[PDB]
Amino acid sequence: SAEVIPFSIIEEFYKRPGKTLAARFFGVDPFDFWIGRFYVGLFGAISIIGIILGVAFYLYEGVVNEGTLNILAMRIEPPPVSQGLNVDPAQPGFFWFLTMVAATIAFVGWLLRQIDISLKLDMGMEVPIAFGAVVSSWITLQWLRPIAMGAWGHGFPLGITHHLDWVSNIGYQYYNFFYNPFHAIGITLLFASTLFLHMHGSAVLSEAKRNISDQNIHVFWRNILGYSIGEIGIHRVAFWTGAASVLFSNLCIFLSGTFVKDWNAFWGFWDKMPIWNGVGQGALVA
Amino acid sequence: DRPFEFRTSVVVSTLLGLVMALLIHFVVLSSGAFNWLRA
Amino acid sequence: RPFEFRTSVVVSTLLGLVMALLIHFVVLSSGAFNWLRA
Amino acid sequence: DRPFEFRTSVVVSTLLGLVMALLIHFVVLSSGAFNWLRA
Amino acid sequence: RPFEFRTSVVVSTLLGLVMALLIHFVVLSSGAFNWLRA
Amino acid sequence: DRPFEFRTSVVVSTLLGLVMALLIHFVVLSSGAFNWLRA
Amino acid sequence: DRPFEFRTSVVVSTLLGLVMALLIHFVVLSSGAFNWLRA
Amino acid sequence: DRPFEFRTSVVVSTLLGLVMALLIHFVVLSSGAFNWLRA
Amino acid sequence: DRPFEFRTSVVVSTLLGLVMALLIHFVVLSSGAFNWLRA
Amino acid sequence: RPFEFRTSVVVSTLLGLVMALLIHFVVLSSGAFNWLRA
Amino acid sequence: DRPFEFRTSVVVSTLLGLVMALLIHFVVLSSGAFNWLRA
Amino acid sequence: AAAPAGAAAA
Amino acid sequence: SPWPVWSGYALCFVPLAAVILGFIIAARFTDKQATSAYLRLDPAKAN
Amino acid sequence: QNDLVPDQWKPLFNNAEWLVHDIVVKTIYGGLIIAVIAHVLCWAWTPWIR
Amino acid sequence: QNDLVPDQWKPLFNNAEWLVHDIVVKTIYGGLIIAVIAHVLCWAWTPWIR
Amino acid sequence: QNDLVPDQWKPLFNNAEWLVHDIVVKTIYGGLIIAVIAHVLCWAWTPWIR
Amino acid sequence: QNDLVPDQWKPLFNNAEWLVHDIVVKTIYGGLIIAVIAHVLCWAWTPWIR
Amino acid sequence: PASVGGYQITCATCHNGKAAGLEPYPIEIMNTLPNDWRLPLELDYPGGLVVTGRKDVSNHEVEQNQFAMYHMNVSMGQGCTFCHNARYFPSYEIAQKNHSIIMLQMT
Amino acid sequence: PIDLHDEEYRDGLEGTIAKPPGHVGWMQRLLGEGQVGPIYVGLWGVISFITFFASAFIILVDYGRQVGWNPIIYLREFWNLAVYPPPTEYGLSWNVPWDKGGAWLAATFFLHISVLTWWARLYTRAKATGVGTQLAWGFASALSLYFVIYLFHPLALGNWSAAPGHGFRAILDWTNYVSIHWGNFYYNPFHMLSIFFLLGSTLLLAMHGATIVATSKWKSEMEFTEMMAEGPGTQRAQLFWRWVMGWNANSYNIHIWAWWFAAFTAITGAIGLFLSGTLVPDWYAWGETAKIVAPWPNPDWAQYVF
Amino acid sequence: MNWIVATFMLMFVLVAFLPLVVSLAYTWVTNP
Ligand code: BCL
Ligand code: BCL
Ligand code: BCL
Ligand code: BCL
Ligand code: BCL
Ligand SMILES: CC[C@H]1c2cc3[nH]c4c(c3C)C(=O)[C@H](C(=O)OC)c4c3nc(cc4[nH]c(cc(n2)[C@@H]1C)c(C(C)=O)c4C)[C@@H](C)[C@@H]3CCC(=O)OC/C=C(\C)CCC[C@H](C)CCC[C@H](C)CCCC(C)C
Ligand SMILES: CCCCCC/C=C/CCCCCCCCCC(=O)O[C@H](COC(=O)CCCCCCCCCCCCCCC)COP(=O)(O)OC[C@@H](O)CO
Ligand SMILES: CCCCCC/C=C\CCCCCCCCCC(=O)O[C@H](COC(=O)CCCCCCCCCCCCCCC)COP(=O)(O)OC[C@@H](O)CO
Ligand code: HEC
Ligand SMILES: CCCCCCCCO[C@@H]1[C@@H](O)[C@H](O)[C@@H](CO)O[C@H]1O
Ligand SMILES: CCCCCCCCO[C@@H]1[C@@H](O)[C@H](O)[C@@H](CO)O[C@H]1O
Ligand SMILES: [Ca+2]
Ligand SMILES: [Mn+2]
Repeated sequence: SAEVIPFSIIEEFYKRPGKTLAARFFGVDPFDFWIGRFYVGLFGAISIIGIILGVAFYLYEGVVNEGTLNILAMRIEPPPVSQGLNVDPAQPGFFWFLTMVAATIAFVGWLLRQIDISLKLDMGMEVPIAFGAVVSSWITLQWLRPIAMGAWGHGFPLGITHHLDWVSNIGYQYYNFFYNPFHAIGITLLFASTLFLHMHGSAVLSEAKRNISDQNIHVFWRNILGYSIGEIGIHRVAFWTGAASVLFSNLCIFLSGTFVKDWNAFWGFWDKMPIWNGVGQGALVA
Repeated sequence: DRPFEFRTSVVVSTLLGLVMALLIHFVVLSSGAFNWLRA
Repeated sequence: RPFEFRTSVVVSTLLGLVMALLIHFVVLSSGAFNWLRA
Repeated sequence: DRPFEFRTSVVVSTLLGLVMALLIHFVVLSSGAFNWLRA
Repeated sequence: RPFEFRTSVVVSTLLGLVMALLIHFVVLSSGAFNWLRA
Repeated sequence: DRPFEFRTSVVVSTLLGLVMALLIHFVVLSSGAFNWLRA
Repeated sequence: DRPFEFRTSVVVSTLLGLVMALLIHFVVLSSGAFNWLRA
Repeated sequence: DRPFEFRTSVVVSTLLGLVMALLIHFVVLSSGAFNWLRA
Repeated sequence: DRPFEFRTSVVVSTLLGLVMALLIHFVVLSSGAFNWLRA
Repeated sequence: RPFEFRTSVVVSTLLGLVMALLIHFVVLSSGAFNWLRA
Repeated sequence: DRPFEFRTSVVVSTLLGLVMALLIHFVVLSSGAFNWLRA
Repeated sequence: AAAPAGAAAA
Repeated sequence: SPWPVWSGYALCFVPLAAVILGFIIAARFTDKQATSAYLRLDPAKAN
Repeated sequence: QNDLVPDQWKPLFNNAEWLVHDIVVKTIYGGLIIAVIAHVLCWAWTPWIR
Repeated sequence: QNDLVPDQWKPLFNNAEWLVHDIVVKTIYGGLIIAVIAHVLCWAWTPWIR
Repeated sequence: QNDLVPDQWKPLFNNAEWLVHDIVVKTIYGGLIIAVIAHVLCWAWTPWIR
Repeated sequence: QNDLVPDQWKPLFNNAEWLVHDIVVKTIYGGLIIAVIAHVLCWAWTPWIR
Repeated sequence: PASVGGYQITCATCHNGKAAGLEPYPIEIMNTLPNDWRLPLELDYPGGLVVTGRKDVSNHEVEQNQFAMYHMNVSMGQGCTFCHNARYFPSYEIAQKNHSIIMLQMT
Repeated sequence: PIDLHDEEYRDGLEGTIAKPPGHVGWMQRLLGEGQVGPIYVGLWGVISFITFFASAFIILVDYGRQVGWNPIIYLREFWNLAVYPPPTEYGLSWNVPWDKGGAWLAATFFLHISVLTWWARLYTRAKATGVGTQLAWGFASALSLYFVIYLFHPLALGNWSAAPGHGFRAILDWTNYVSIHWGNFYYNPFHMLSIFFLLGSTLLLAMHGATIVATSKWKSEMEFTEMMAEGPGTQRAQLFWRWVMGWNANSYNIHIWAWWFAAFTAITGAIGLFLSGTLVPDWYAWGETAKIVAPWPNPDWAQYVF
Repeated sequence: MNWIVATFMLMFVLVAFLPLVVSLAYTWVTNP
């Protein structure tokens, strides 16, 4: 049945050549091999090029062109909104654009490399989906919303404590950001994800090294809540909630500057619906 | 066999009728066309 | 034996295409030539 | 047995050379010291 | 047989289509031709 | 056997040297003490 | 049986020395006490 | 069997001493009580 | 057997003593009642 | 056995305690009696 | 078997007494009716 | 003897 | 003076160093446990 | 094992742990002496209690 | 396999890797010559150390 | 296994680690000499304790 | 295998590792020579200690 | 300052084409506020609606501040950042805050 | 010696209700399990129920009083109704009118009792079956922040109005006001630590769920039997994350990462919130003195104006 | 606001929802 295997045999059993995306498009993968523990393929080279160039451009824009060695006092900022969607090598915001493009290339390469490694091991495509959700979050924050608004100066600056200034000013320009419905849905899903993670961790740890059967945890979760979900159901719920949390919060930030200007004036319709308008008295009107 | 059950149709019809009655009463009360419950 | 003609063809073609696109974009963005100018 | 393979060495050196060439060309272009590609 | 003619046909066709779309988008959204608005 | 392999030493030394070279070039260029890359 | 291995001692001591050297250089540079890299 | 290992004692004492030394040096440096590293 | 183990007693007492020492130092030194480390 | 004595005891005791606390809170907030007044 | 357990009643009564003592002390001493711990 | 959870059950 | 206040080290920098060092050490030990020899089903027969 | 250790500390130390312990205690003694000297010098420079 | 690799480099190289290595080193020498010429031309244009 | 190690330190080293240890201690001695020289020169330049 | 290595360093090196080691150390020496020359030139241009 | 335009107050201001029946605080501008709130004009400005760092103040005063601040940003057609840098509300680095102090004193 | 059938099908106070279990089809199709009930109703479970419903009754009846006992206005205004703690003129006093803070006091006391009794329920029901007590201590870590928000921070500040109102919109208003009052909360370092751990928890939950579903063809989700011998699914998951990141974990210690990442969030948040008003009355100024604020001398404000 | 570019970008934001919906549909279909 089971015996002691030293994990060298399990790694050497599953290594196969040529089952990736580039191997299916070109007929061969140019970089199909392993360096150390990592699998290098195509999209494993594009990603590393982007990573190196992005780090170099970020540090050059920070240390030079600003003259500060304090890492927590840099402002790697885009061009002003008066420049439109133009890029000029001779104007401020050029090293922000270079860094942004390199980071985009790195993230998309990471996603495609995950798809490759899923294909090699005959797995499903859940991890690329879950990572593509947050990659699309980055894309809408830095590409779609600036293009729709009309300038590259609508993206956020890449400073460590200074990108939190952009968040604050954008959230108070469209006051009140708490009253955004998609914002509320995203916050609800974040809190639920943390609660579910704590619950699953506790549940699996509480039964680990014990002379008990595998049905004790079902009785535990049915005595307390009346309902026990199952073993694949909890992991499915984890996956779905994690992805949806950011999928819903893309919409709030996109619609903040394009279709809406005020999240307090959004709710002005509620008291004007014919079912309950004109039923109160003074200070209880509307 | 049957597409729908009698129980489901009864539940749906009763719920819809109650909701519509309440909605129409609320709209007519707040419209102000009739005297009805005036101070 | 670790070097095959097809893989090198793929790599060189990809690199050349990406370099050409990059140089075109940078030269267009510089504004030094009266090319596609309003 | 040799420590490193020849293919790995070629790949790493080519990557480093390309990255350094791109970095230096982009720094020198925007430094403003040379009268190159000026509007 | 290292190279399959079908693979080269597919790859070149897709590359040509992508390049046509990219060049159309780049030319149309410029100071000249101004999205044909004139 | 032996504490470290040869290839790990080579990798660590080369990476550290390259990172330090880049860092020192950036710091010296940002300091402004030399008339190096000025318009 | 010895408590610690030679590899762990080497790694810990080397990393500690490098980190301390970098930190002390950064602090002494940012203090402004010495002339050093003034413009 | 002894309550504690020698390795644990060494790790705990060394880590605590290093943290405390760094904290005390940085607390004394920024107080301004001593003429140390002053411009 | 004994209600508690020697190791548990040592751990609890040592952590309590260290935390209490740090807390009392912070409370006493930040009140401004004593002339310590002042410029 | 339909009715259990333990359930009746627990429910009655808890209901009485909750009622006593609520009535004390309401009477204190009313301000009608002097009680803990300044 | 046993309709009532001594241990459960002990736990419940002790906790109720402690909670009541804390609440009554808070309510009485935060009202200002008694001259207790006045600056 | 050696188990995935760090235990060594006979 | 160019130096942060003592609260800057107490509340900001020491916790950051602790977080980074703890992440590194926890990763080291979890990867050490994961890749050891223990009971596994034989990949040849199982697949 | 348990050969060079004294008879009193046999149930607590090994052959290698004893040597490492000797190294550690010597380090601590030297550091303590240096710390005492440094504190005396800094008090002579600027007394911090006034 | 390695029958035209020199005896000194037998443990490290192969028959095809030797030819590829020759091509690479010739590429590097040509690139270095071109780079030296380019640097001399750029310095003659505008010196960057003043 | 451990032939070059002196008899006192046999329970702690094997002869493939004694050599690396010797290299490390020589490096540390050279670094300490250079550090002392650097500190003396820097103090002669500007004293950091006033 | 372990026959071109000197007798002292046999427990640590192979033939291939010995050859690569020689290449690496010669590279380091050449780079150090270049670095010394560069530092002397930069000091002659503009001293960085005043 | 002259940068604002040098506009004047005339009869059409405060009236907008009506003799009587003028309605400050109409029901349209009370969307998220209680429909009896009014501007706290019995305080002193600057200093009447300052809350940051004060230990003699709590969430009741912060709510009273926020009602007035939403009125101000609804009556301008702008967001909170017409007059503030939202990373520090005490900051006076926008000129509209000084203009608003003068206009609070005037009203 | 634990009889699971007796634990799930017993009568009396120390027993279960809803004894004939139900069944929901769409839960069976999506989540893989559809049985509902029975649920344990022993002691420590009636007390939570009764005290929670006492507090809820108080809150809803006060909503009705505020509206004027008008059901239509009640329905219209339900999501912006609240009961607020006594204002700042009162300190921590309890002699407050019912429509000015007494209702909040009563309801909050009952809520405290209910959450404590729920912790006791979790603990005792974990011990009654054969499992350990890890959910109870996670709930304790969660309750630390709850008691800081509702009991201890107002106590240290000196007024009850430092606590949130009971309403759908009132929690958002409390968050906004508490951030505004004490400088800027973005420059609170323990708020940074809390956000680190919260986003890490969401990332880790998504990663674990996705990688277990992706390898579920070989029954990798049976994590109880995978901690005795690991089969093809767990081997594939380990290999995937090793070839991606260079390191991986077990089917055992990944849930340790989960527990501790979810636990640290509430502890760091509680420490930060408690320090917020009592030691550092202004976080932006503190961050300026601590050298973590960027200069920003010439902002481009045309972005922030319509 | 152009209202044509904005709606294309909104369409992209909505299309980003698709793999999760497909995952739910696949789970539903494959578990009869
Ligand atoms: C980018 C790196 C390239 C590479 C580029 C080159 C180049 C270029 C050369 C070689 C040379 C060699 N390479 Mg090779 N080589 C690579 C990968 C390999 C691999 C492998 C498995 O990966 C192996 C086994 C080798 C093996 C070899 C040897 C066969 C050969 C002899 C080295 C030598 O001359 O010793 C001596 C070793 C030294 C390091 C001496 C060099 C001195 C240093 C570098 C000083 C810096 C130069 C400076 C400007 C001079 C002034 C400094 C002072 C004033 C003196 N190469 C990778 C792919 N290789 C050499 C050759 O083929 O000779 C005909 C050669 O010129
Ligand atoms: C931490 C960095 C290095 C390392 C750095 C050094 C350096 C440098 C030296 C040694 C030396 C030794 N190291 Mg070592 N050593 C390391 C790792 C190890 C490991 C291991 C398996 O990890 C072991 C078993 C050893 C063991 C040894 C011994 C073989 C050898 C002599 C012990 C000694 O100094 O006695 C006596 C023990 C003491 C602690 C002396 C006391 C001095 C201390 C430092 C106090 C400082 C205050 C002041 C300067 C002097 C005051 C005197 C006191 C009052 C006594 N090292 C790591 C990798 N090691 C020494 C050596 O080889 O010389 C013969 C030596 O110089
Ligand atoms: C005098 C000015 C302040 C004051 C400031 C302080 C400060 C500051 C401290 C105390 C501490 C104490 N104070 Mg007091 N204290 C004051 C007034 C009081 C009053 C009172 C009614 O007025 C009381 C009852 C106390 C009571 C106390 C005790 C709780 C405690 C001393 C006993 C103890 O457990 O430490 C005895 C200590 C031990 C038993 C631990 C042994 C220490 C070991 C040896 C570690 C030494 C460190 C060493 C450098 C490490 C080197 C190791 C290397 C390997 C060589 N203080 C006034 C207001 N107080 C101390 C404390 O530790 O709280 C728990 C503390 O730090
Ligand atoms: C005052 C400011 C001065 C200046 C004064 C200095 C001084 C002083 C020095 C330099 C040095 C350098 N400067 Mg300068 N420098 C200036 C301006 C420049 C500019 C520019 C465009 O302005 C550039 C391009 C450079 C470039 C250089 C490099 C030639 C050199 C650093 C090499 C290095 O990074 O080694 C680090 C790299 C490594 C450690 C690894 C790379 C080596 C190996 C051979 C890589 C190939 C192996 C391959 C990857 C395979 C590995 C095998 C396994 C697979 C891993 N300088 C100006 C005008 N410069 C330094 C030097 O002389 O070095 C020789 C030096 O001392
Ligand atoms: C203008 C808004 C301010 C802001 C002001 C505040 C304030 C004020 C606080 C936070 C706090 C937090 N902020 Mg903030 N925050 C800002 C912007 C952000 C941003 C962002 C992208 O901009 C993020 C990611 C966050 C993130 C966070 C969280 C990390 C943290 C709360 C998490 C938590 O554990 O709650 C989960 C909640 C709990 C664990 C407690 C309540 C739950 C208990 C267990 C309830 C159970 C019993 C209950 C009654 C059951 C009955 C129900 C029945 C089932 C029916 N903030 C800006 C700066 N933020 C809080 C914190 O702790 O940090 C210091 C906090 O107090
Ligand atoms: C969808 C729900 C959540 C989630 C899940 C998610 N994230 C994931 C995954 C999944 C399923 C992975 O499989 C993946 C992973 O672990 O692969 C190793 C990953 C990952 N998510 C990561 C981070 C991350 N995820 C985050 C959030 C979330 N991820 C969610 C809330 C966050 C934030 C801010 O909330 C960050 C920081 C990485 C650990 C990893 C992706 C690794 C990667 O993309 O590598 C490429 C690049 C580098 C390793 C270096 C980049 C260097 C830059 C080019 C230079 C700097 C430029 C940059 C723009 C500056 C930014 C500075 C900031 C201060 C603004
Ligand atoms: C305010 C911020 C504070 C930050 C503090 C961070 C804390 C860091 C400490 C991390 C824990 C180090 C553990 C050292 C000891 C573990 C030994 C070990 O290897 O433990 C193994 C499992 O550990 C394992 O998963 C490895 C350890 C557990 C997995 C990781 C647990 C941490 C999860 C997150 C918590 C913080 C980490 C990230 C912080 C940002 C089990 O093996 P055994 O069968 O018992 O082995 C028996 C023998 O072979 C000798 O042990
Ligand atoms: C946000 C900041 C920027 C992002 C930084 C990203 C970089 C690093 C993050 C952490 C990377 C390490 C992750 C785990 C460590 C690897 C584990 C390991 O040890 O793997 C090694 C693989 O690394 C190898 O080759 C080497 C693999 C390559 C390492 C170097 C990659 C550098 C990437 C560029 C970094 C930016 C440079 C910018 C310049 C300014 C080899 O190990 P072995 O001895 O063969 O193992 C023994 C056996 O069990 C398996 O063989
Ligand atoms: C804002 C400060 C105002 C300025 C500027 C002017 N008027 Fe006005 N006026 C203002 C108010 C709030 C009112 C009362 C509104 C109401 O419903 O009663 C008035 C009233 C008048 C009236 C009397 C109207 C009536 O009794 O029916 C007159 C005749 C009048 N105001 C004239 C007037 C003129 C000529 C102005 C320009 C010089 C002018 N007002 C400016 C507020 C303000
Ligand atoms: C992949 C998307 C690349 C960026 C798309 C934007 C095309 C840039 O084209 C821009 C126009 O969009 C813009 O209207 C004017 C000035 O604003 O200048 C042009 O260059
Ligand atoms: C268990 C909770 C601790 C109890 C702390 C009691 C704090 C009492 O603090 C009270 C104030 O709350 C009160 O407003 C004034 C009235 O003059 O007098 C003080 O003593
Ligand atoms: Ca209103
Ligand atoms: Mn799991």
